[PDB]
Amino acid sequence: ASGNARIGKPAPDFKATAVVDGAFKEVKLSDYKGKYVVLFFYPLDFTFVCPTEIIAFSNRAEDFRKLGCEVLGVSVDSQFTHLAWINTPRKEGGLGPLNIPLLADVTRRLSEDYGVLKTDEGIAYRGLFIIDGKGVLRQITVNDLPVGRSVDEALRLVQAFQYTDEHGEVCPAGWKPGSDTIKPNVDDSKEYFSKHN
Amino acid sequence: ASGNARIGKPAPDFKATAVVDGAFKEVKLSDYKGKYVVLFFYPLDFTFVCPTEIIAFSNRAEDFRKLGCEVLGVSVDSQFTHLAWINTPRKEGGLGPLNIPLLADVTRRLSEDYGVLKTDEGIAYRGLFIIDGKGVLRQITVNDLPVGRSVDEALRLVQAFQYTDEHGEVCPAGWKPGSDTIKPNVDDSKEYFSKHN
Amino acid sequence: ASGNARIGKPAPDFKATAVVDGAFKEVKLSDYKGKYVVLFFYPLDFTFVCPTEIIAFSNRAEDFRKLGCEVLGVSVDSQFTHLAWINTPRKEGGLGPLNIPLLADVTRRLSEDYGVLKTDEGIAYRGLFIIDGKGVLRQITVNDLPVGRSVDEALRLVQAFQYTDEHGEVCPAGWKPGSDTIKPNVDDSKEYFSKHN
Amino acid sequence: ASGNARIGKPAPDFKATAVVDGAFKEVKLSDYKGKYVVLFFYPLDFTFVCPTEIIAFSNRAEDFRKLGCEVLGVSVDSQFTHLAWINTPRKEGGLGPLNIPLLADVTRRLSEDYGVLKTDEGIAYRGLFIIDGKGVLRQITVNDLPVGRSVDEALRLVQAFQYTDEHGEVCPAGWKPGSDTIKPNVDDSKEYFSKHN
Amino acid sequence: ASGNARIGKPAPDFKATAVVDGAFKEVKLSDYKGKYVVLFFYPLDFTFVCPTEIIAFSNRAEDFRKLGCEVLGVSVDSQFTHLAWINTPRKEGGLGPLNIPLLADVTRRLSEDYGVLKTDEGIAYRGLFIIDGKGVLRQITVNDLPVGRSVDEALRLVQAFQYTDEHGEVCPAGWKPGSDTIKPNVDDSKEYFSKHN
Amino acid sequence: ASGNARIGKPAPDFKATAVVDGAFKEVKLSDYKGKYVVLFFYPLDFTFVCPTEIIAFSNRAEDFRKLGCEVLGVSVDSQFTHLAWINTPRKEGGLGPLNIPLLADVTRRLSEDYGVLKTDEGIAYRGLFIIDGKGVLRQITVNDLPVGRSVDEALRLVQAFQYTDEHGEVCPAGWKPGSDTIKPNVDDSKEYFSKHN
Amino acid sequence: ASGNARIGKPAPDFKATAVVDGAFKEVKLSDYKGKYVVLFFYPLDFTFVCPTEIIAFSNRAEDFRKLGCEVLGVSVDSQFTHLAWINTPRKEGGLGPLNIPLLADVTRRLSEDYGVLKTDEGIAYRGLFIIDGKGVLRQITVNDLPVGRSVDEALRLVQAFQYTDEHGEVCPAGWKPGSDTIKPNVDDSKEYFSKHN
Amino acid sequence: ASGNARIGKPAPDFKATAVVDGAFKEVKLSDYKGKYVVLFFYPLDFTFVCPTEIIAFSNRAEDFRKLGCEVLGVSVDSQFTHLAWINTPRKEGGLGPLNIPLLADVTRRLSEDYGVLKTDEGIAYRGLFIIDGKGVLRQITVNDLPVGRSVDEALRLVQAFQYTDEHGEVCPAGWKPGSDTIKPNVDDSKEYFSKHN
Amino acid sequence: ASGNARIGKPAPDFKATAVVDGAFKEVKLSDYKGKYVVLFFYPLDFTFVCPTEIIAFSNRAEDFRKLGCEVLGVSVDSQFTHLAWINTPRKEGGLGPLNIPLLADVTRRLSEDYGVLKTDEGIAYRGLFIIDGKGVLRQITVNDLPVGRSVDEALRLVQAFQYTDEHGEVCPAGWKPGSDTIKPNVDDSKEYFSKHN
Amino acid sequence: ASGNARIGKPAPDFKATAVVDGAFKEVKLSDYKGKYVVLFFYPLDFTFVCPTEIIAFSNRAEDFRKLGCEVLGVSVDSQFTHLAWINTPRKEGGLGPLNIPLLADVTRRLSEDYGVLKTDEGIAYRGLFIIDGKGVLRQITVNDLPVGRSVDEALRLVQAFQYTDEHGEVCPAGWKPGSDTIKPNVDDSKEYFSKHN
Repeated sequence: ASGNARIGKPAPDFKATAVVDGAFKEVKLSDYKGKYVVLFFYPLDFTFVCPTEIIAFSNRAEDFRKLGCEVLGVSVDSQFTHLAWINTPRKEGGLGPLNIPLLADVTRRLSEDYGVLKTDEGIAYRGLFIIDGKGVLRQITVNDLPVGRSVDEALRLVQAFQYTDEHGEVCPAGWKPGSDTIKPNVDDSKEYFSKHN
Repeated sequence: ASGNARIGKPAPDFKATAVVDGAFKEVKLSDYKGKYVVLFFYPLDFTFVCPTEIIAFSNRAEDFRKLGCEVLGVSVDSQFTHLAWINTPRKEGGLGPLNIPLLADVTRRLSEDYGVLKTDEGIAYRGLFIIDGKGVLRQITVNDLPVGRSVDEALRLVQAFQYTDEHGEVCPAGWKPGSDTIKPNVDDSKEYFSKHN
Repeated sequence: ASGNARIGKPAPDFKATAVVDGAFKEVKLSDYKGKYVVLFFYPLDFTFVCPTEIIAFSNRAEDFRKLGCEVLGVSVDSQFTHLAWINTPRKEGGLGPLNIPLLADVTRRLSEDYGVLKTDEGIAYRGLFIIDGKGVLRQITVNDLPVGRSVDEALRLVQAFQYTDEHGEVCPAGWKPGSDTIKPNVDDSKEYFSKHN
Repeated sequence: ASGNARIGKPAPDFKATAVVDGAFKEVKLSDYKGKYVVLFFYPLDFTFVCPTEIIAFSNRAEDFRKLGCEVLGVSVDSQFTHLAWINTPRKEGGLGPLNIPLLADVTRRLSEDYGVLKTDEGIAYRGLFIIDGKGVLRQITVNDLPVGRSVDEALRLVQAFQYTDEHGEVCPAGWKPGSDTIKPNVDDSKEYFSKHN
Repeated sequence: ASGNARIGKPAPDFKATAVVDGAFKEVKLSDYKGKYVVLFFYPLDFTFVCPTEIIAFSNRAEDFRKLGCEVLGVSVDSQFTHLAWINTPRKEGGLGPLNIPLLADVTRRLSEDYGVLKTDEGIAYRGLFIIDGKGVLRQITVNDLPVGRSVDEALRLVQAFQYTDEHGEVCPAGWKPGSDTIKPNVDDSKEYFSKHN
Repeated sequence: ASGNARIGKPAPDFKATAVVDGAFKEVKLSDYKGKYVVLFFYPLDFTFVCPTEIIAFSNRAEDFRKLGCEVLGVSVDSQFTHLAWINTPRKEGGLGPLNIPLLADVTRRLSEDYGVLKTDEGIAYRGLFIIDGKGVLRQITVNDLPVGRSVDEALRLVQAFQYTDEHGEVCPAGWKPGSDTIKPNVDDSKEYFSKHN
Repeated sequence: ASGNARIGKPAPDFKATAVVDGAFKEVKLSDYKGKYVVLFFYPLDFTFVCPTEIIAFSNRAEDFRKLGCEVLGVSVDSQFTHLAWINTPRKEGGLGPLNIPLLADVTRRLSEDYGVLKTDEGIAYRGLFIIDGKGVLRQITVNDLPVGRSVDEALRLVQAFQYTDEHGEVCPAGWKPGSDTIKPNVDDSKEYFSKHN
Repeated sequence: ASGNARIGKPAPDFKATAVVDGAFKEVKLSDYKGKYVVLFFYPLDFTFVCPTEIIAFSNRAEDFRKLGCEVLGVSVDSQFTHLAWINTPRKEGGLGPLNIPLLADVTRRLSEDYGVLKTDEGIAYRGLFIIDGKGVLRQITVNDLPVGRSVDEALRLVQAFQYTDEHGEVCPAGWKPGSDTIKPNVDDSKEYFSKHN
Repeated sequence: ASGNARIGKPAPDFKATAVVDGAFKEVKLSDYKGKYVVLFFYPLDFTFVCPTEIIAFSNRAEDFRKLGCEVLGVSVDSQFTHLAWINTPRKEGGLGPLNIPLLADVTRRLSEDYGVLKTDEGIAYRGLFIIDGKGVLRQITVNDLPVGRSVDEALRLVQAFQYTDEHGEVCPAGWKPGSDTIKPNVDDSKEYFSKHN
Repeated sequence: ASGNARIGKPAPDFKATAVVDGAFKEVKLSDYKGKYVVLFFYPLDFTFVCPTEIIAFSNRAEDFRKLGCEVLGVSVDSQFTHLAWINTPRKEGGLGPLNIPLLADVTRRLSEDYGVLKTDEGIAYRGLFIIDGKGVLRQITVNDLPVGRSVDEALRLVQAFQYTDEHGEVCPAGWKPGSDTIKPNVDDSKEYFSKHN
């Protein structure tokens, strides 16, 4: 529970202008029905931790796409500012060409609905949200401004939520593909407990 | 923004009876002034994902303490249920002896203040909070019920927040001890961008 | 009148997950229409007075069932904690095999509806409620925490309310099956008064 | 919790004119500081269950007084009505000479404060309250109108509350003077459980 | 103007259990349509002025009944107390056999509706109400507790209101049957005024 | 219970211009401290029952003054209308000379405070109030318009209240100077009941 | 604008008992539809300026009626007081026979609706109101108590309003029948202005 | 009865820019302490009845000034419009040179305070107010728009109020200087009534 | 940003009496559907900056009319004052014959709806509003009192809004008919940017 | 009237991070005491009309500075975006080097305080505000998005307000330095009007 965002309930609906392959396009949550979505907010264009997180997610976008998961970034900056930043070379602090949409949240509606607006600055905190194929919010990750998130951890979480959805077993702490899972009932769970201890 | 918990503001205060070293004792946020705290809520004692997270954090508890970070677990279960679970062998689904405090939130006040109560069941979601030594909340991680968290990522985040506290530099996506950081100003950050791209 | 539970009015309905014969089952008050119900709340699993009350009601459960009365115990603990307690031998402070349903009130709504939640601890007081076959509350018994109730007195009261429901007479102080009763009108009551004085 | 009457809190204060040894006197709860009090409400003078409870408590009044416990009966009838009833022989449905005070709640303030007023009739339910020497409410017992209470059970409860106050042990289900008690801590209660099972 | 009672408006409707001819019976204002009603409230059974007023009205009940007027007495005492008082000899302060219904007002509804409750004692003041055959209130007489009313004045008033109802002349101060009346219009009233001065 | 007028509490204070011995004078309730007051309201000057009451009280003013009781009459009419009616011979339907003050309630404040206004006509009902020497209301008498009050009954009631104030005995129904009274306690009242029955 | 009386809006409806040629008659505003009404309030019957205004208006009533205007006087005094004053010779300060209805505003509804009550005394100020044949208020004249109005000015105003109603020209300051008027439009008004200056 | 203006209460205080002798000046009500004031509102400059009233008052200004009474005109028009109108010849509908201040009420505060705004047009009705030397409102005259006031009647009213102020006698209907007045008391007014009837 | 007036929303509707070609006519915003409107407020008739702005717009009225734009002036003065001002020669501070409507806002409703009232004076600030043919507000210009607006700038703005309405182009700073414009999209904007720098 | 912005009142205070001579600096309104300020909001960096207004004001900044007027631009974009745009060549749609401060309003506080936010897009309309040396708001110009403002007109207005401040004369419509002004009083304004007509 962050703003209108609640784990286990339909993620707050959104619609925004975004920069997609160097052009402007409308992006909305209902477009991703049947797909997982990683939605990540960041405070500001033309800053420091920011480009490193956007570039990391862009570099791994294909890994998420192989899981039927779309990655979307969003800040309060306009789509014109985003495009300027994509048109700035990475060596100069820019983003260069990107493989993920960058959404504009100029009214702050998306940030307010997801509960990540840092009100004394008017910018979003590093809030990352994982939404399943039914549009349900499954995970919330929010960091204060000085520390970047982990793309590997986001990937692990998407893999774990898909695993539990598809198999009806739960994922222990630190689960990664290949790791044992637990059948969530008193008697069937003893198979895990007896083997891991 | 989780219940009364807000990034960048004093973490909601808490006071509870906990099981510490096999005995009951009161634990409160003011006991940890000067140290980082990793407060992780979990839904129910005697369940499935739950013991795996608790044991993983207990097994790594000294790794956090060497950084001046204390790990505390909490559920709505009482201290008598917790002790009973601790006195249940790990191969039977128990916790065994533990190296971390296990707090009882029988009134649900801690769960309500941290905005993690799953209202229709009266149990906390998998909410993990990172609090600095000044008592300020720096990170929020909340997972839906079927998927466990990562102790490696909690440790990465505590390290990163401590690093930025002491150096005034910011940590890029994926940062781990030893990785490059950025100086957060337009001119000085050029050193990172030219090197990394 | 305790919370929403008022003598002479339908008892607050509920539904809960319970442990019944070692497995989980949904129990609803509205399921016992036609039978008397002794609903007894107790504060916490794995404590002291508590097992003695649960075991004493379990041991006498068939005496109540022979009268068409079902006994239900409830605490705020989960059904997993109840099962673990039932799985603990009586010699170790456990319940051992149980002959009555043990309900979980994890949301505290049953305790709040019956007005027995000790608010500052989040646990129920020792409140016992006698509900007739019409679902109507007939008796309220609430003890502070250090003192157990009496199963013999609960049985006496169920017998007395059944007797008065069935005959046109009222039950004097200390009535038990076979004791004299009184016909409640000025002239017919003299039969009783003539013999006791 | 009944009206303003809540377990573990100061019982609602009261003041009323009473019939005491055939004369009128004011009785107030503060008159009994340092003593236990059994306060029992009943619906109506010159009725049927009513005299059987009042006489049973008057006949056993010394059994309570030997323990430092005073018994007080109360109904909405005036002290003039109570006195006419005391002046009516027991064989005629009267009370005869009485060994306990009979309080008149003509304003209905005591019934309302103790939450036992049966609103559609303006008479009190059969509510009995055990109050300790510090003025704290310890037990609530309320019967619907056709069934009398038990003087033996009230006496057992007073004894038990007094025993736990004095020794700091707790009273199992069905405890009676002479019965074993439990020390309420996880270490010292183990011997109780092992030796009784 | 007393509670809901207003001169010239329909008397407040009432319904109550009463002692009539030694037995219990329901009495309600609508039973008396077409008849005058003298409704007299009194504070308490088994007291001092009270029996003198009840007996005086009872003794003269047929005098009112010859005028088509019914007299009803009412207090907050129950019907069981009223019957006990009727069954007590007058020499001992009792009422003896009664020739008027004695209504019970245990909920205090009638006293509240007629505005005569002495709220600091919960008992009715000495309020007497004269209601005509149309069900309209014609007269209010309320005495403080230490002074009894006059049955002779109640009768004079009933006669006077019935006289003015039938003839349309008005009754001067002190009128009694046989006395001069006034034709209420400027010219016709001189008959009276010239004669008397 | 009349407007702000309540038996047993200080009568509503009042100040009014009155006609006193053919001249205008200010009269206030407070002026009568230490004496009884009979305050009688009447609907309208130049009407029919009205002069008969005013004349009846004026003719007998000394009967009340010898008792330390003042009589005051009041209507909503002005002092000029009162004076015109005093200056009209009695044989013509006038008041002639008077021995009591006749108050003007042109604002209707007195009539409102005593709760006797007939709202749809703006005139007072025939309300008479007996106020003692301490300023406390003791008796309320209100007649509908067509029937006059009784000076004899007002005098009987003044005598009675004075006797009960002085002797601390209570007056039975119909009491008149010389009648037996009752000592208001259970034992001493037997003297009256055995004497009169 | 006075109370509910607003110039240019429907005059507040009224209905009252009046004295008309020595008898009592109901008078209501709807009886004057199609006619002008001069409604004049005055403070009190049997006073000083008052008789002079009522007499001045009655003496000239036919001058108004010849124009289709009715004159009505009103005070808070009753119809009996009004008839007493009409029955008092003009030479003794009375009204003598009258040629205009005198309305009784005993409930004060008329004076309150017209906003003329001197609230500290309960009497109307000298407010005079001119209502046209459509029931619309056209003129408000209010004098403090010591100064009487002018019948000549009231007549002038009725004549001027009737003139403007019929001709759609406006009446200059001081206009009297026969005086020049102005066509209220810029061009046509020049005929008045050039000829008068 | 007008906005904040009420007879017998201090006239609403005011201040405004006025045109005085063809120049602008501040005028405030406190300037006239000790003097009578005739304050007349009018709807609009450059209209039809309006100039005729202003000119009538201006032409007679010295008749009022000789009595210690100042005449003030006011509309919602500005002082610039007032001066333009003053600078327009009377033959063309102007005012010509003026001998009384003309107050500008551009904020409409004066008109709202005196209750004369015709709210749907934003202009004042023809309201004239007579204020004495103590600043008390004594007279209210309000005409609908089509009919002008009377300067002669305004002068008669000022003379009458001043006469009554100085002599303590009251002015009959139609009084003019030289006319008889009445001493307002029952005995001293008889001479006036006998002489005039 | 002005009262009810918001850029991008329907301009506040209005209806007013105006002077049009020396005569009075009602003017309303709905008469101008399909045409631009320049609505300009000014503080007071017969003042200083004001005629210069009114005359400037009047002289240039056909420059706006040829674009399908109507110019409307408005002040709080009445239409009578407007016309008097139009009838005063320009040489004396007048407006002379005008070629644009001059609206009267005597109720102040237009000035309040457009948020231009200077409340402590009751006059409008120098607010000019440009409304398109759809009735939408496009431009707000408001000056403090000492400084006149610019007719040339109002015309340039009207031209620019009409230009951008009809072409897929926006107007740079300082644009006039014939000047360069920019196509508002990233790629197409380059024609302007490379041509101008 | 715009948000908190009101002509004649203190301009809404502001404080912001700006870009000044290619670096970040704190800018606040109080820094400009004694100087005129032209504050101009614009919707979005990296857009179309936007650069043309910022460049025009920048190119003419010394024209303003020579009058002691400072020009400041503001948008909701961050100072990092502003720097980036300044660092973009003009031929590619950038700002190039700038001679005026560019303020960031990322919380939207300035835009909301000046009432210029287009709420559905979260960007400021083209609002320009002229604040004098005393901090008072003198002028408001707001354009819808597609049309730029005029630096020539902005300069005319600053010049006009400074002149009126300094000479106490007023500036006619269309005034430019060298044009005739008006002494704002009825008599001295005549020289201006006689000369032009």
